[PDB]
Amino acid sequence: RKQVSDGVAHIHASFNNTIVTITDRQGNALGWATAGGSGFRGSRKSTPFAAQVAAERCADAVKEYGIKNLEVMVKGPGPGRESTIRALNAAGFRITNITDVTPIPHNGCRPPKKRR
Amino acid sequence: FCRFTAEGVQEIDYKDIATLKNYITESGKIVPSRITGTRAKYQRQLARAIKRARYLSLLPYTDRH
Amino acid sequence: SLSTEATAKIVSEFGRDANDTGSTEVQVALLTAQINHLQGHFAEHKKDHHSRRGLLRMVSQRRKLLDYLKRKDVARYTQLIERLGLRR
Amino acid sequence: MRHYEIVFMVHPDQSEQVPGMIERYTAAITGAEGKIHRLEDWGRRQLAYPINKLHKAHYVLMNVEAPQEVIDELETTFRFNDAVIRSMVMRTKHAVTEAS
Amino acid sequence: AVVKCKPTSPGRRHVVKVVNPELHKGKPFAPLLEKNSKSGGRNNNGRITTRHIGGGHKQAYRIVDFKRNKDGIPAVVERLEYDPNRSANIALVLYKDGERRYILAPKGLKAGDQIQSGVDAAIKPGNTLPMRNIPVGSTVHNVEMKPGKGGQLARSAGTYVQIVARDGAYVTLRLRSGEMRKVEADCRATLGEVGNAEHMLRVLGKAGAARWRGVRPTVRGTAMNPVDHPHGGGEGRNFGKHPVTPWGVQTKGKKTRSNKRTDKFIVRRRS
Amino acid sequence: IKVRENEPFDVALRRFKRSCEKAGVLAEVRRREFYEKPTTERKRAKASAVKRHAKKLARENARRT
RNA sequence: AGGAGGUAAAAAUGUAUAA
RNA sequence: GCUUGAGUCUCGUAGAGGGGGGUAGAAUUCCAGGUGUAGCGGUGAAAUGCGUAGAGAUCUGGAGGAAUACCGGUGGCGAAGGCGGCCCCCUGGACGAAGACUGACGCUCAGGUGCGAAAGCGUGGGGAGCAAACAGGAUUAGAUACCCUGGUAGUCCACGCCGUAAACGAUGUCGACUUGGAGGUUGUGCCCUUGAGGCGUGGCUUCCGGAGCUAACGCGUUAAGUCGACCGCCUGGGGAGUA
Repeated sequence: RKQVSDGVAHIHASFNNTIVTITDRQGNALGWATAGGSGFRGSRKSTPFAAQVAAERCADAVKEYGIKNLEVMVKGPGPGRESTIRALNAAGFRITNITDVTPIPHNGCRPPKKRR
Repeated sequence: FCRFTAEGVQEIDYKDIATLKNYITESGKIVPSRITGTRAKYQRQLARAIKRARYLSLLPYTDRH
Repeated sequence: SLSTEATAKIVSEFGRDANDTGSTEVQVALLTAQINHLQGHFAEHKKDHHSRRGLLRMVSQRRKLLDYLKRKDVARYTQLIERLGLRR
Repeated sequence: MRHYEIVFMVHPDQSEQVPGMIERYTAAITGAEGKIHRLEDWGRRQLAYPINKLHKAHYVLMNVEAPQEVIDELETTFRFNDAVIRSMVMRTKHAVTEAS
Repeated sequence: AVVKCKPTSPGRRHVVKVVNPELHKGKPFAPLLEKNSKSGGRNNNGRITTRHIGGGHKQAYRIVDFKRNKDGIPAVVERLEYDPNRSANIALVLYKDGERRYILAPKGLKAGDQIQSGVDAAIKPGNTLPMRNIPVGSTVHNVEMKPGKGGQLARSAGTYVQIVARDGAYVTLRLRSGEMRKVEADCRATLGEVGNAEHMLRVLGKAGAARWRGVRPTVRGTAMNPVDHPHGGGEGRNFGKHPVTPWGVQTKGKKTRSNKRTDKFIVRRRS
Repeated sequence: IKVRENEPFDVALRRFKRSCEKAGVLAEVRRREFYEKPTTERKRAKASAVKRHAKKLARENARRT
């Protein structure tokens, strides 16, 4: 219901999965889907094919809102970063513009050291 | 020798926002001396100039605020 | 720092000539004004170790000149320090 | 007797009340023999990034010459005043003219 | 000055005494001095209500002016005096129209400074003005509660209240302990920070420094007999009951704050 | 950063982000403070740059290629 | 020609005499 | 006595040199509220942990603390340790120009005095993130380790103390001399700045190489070459820089 026209698809793609969230023009969420939520957890979860499928799982579940134009705002150094938006082109949507809002700290908190 | 200010010698002012626009990237970063080939004196001169203009909201810190 | 105005005053008081700005008399007097000027700076901060070295370096230079000046002009020497108030 | 280049923002509303603002500042400086040199009111200029609210602002450029005592007190009048936003104060370098 | 007293005798080994050479020596200002007979912790009924208070050197209460009901009249701080009633230091202050009253001494106060109270007073440590003309985010002490009551927050040695925000009719500030209380905007306050911050390091030393100040000995729970206190008894140092007060109330862990008529004011509790 | 290329774009057409930061800072700030290894690796990096300049000047040999 | 992203679980030991 | 040693003054230039006080934005975390729904987070694969009490994702607002992307460069500065947002106040050292002045005032330096990263310690504040200890889950023959979710002292500030490091160009300081090349940085002079130049003259600094030297590797006008002044230090390893 609610009949909204615009839509901002935030795509948080990290090194493990691609949680995708289609919000409204203001910020209120309107349904989402993830890599794992599609049904395949593990090594497969972090693949460009995962983000592909993620878009389809979120291609529907927004049909009640009948969104037309999008403002994709990708976020994160994930492997699904680039493949997810092309999945939205074929999904039958119109990307108005693409924006990148990756948090680039100006020497903020010290990062962890979790790897060797 | 792709300079600009090196010929037109002057103590670079932050007020010349048109001039400084050419030295910043569309994102808002400071283009390095390796690309513009600017003399190092005028580069550090430019750096303080930019940051002061940055402080006065004459230049963006980034694309999204 | 020793501002320029104060500098010309000191020279025109100890130098034998108006331009005589190299005499040992003058250099000792010159640095002494500076060291007294730095006591205010080292009364607040008391942690600024780098310019602490600046002060310490110029004290030894003052020390060496009086060593020199003594051994050469004994008479002149006692006159100088009583006009500048130091040594103890 | 330094030379300063005071630059400060003004919240739009008080922009309507800006001439009297400068008149008070230039009086204190002149009150202590401070020779003023520029008085370029940039006017209501749009900002780059929002300053807590306000997508619009008003600038005032000074380029004044004054003694250190006065300038320290005059800066405090920017601090405790809820009209002046971001006050910049730089150093001499042979005070200028026409600057823009 | 924080001076370590030299160990001449066993008893003066740990006396780190706070000496402040600026303190006025001699007799304090007579007209603002009234008696204060101690009561040793005994109410109208004569029974001991609050324990541990008794003895102590004879004190003399001094009328410290908190209300600060003078507007637009300058004042020249005369000198800094000592006052046994509190931890802070009071300052004999003289107004332009020849009148002497005491006030808490801010830390940026020297003998002979210039302060004034009122709405038109300039922002300077020692001035007293309402919480509507203070810049949001400064350091304030001697905060009032109701408009014209007098002042009851942060008046102890080295204490200051941060004014966090200001939401129109209310000024959300933050007490020293950690709570963020929301008080009436029209309440008067005093800028700066209460002096004598070395009071923290003042370690008593021998029992006397505690005893002649007023604190009587405290007798522990595991020492008293079971007929006198919920703890103790035993054949030899045997605790085992849950730590309680002498009247059967769970201590060391029980919230006891209950007014309800002020919860409308308490924004965030101490943590 | 940002891209619209108004009407006829139809493709991603944004590799210019690679030209700004996009991964170069994220894969750099994801962990490892080091505090002084970049000093080590930058001295190692510019050492390799001069290896090229040495090799550039050392290209003037036959080899029959 | 010049720069960026992505690529690697576990696996211990061998005494004491030869030019 | 003299001036080429050393030092002072006049005018300028560059600089993350040091101390003190303000301030801006980005990002993490937390708290309050809206939308919204089954996973999220994590790994080589997992699990502990978070999550139908409604997380993660997203947005509005607010609280805080620490660090200051890009500039940034074998780039600069300091005696060394070291020092990087921006602004002000206080202040040191270097370098150059063209003159003036003092007239050996110089070099080194046992003992002595001061400075001296990080860790640690005392007292008082602060505590986002990170993170010894430690707990839990994995991996493992076992894992008190690497890996993972959490997490304290500490990391931060103020005031004192500690005086060690591969505190390293493993090259003590100072002065003189002995072919070159490519740079970077910062001055300055001359000619037509006619035009991003042309030709010089100084400091600092990187790299490559000749003679020479070295056991060789390599060092090579900022020497480990050729000489001088002075000080520190070594005399097989282990025992031990310990009793």
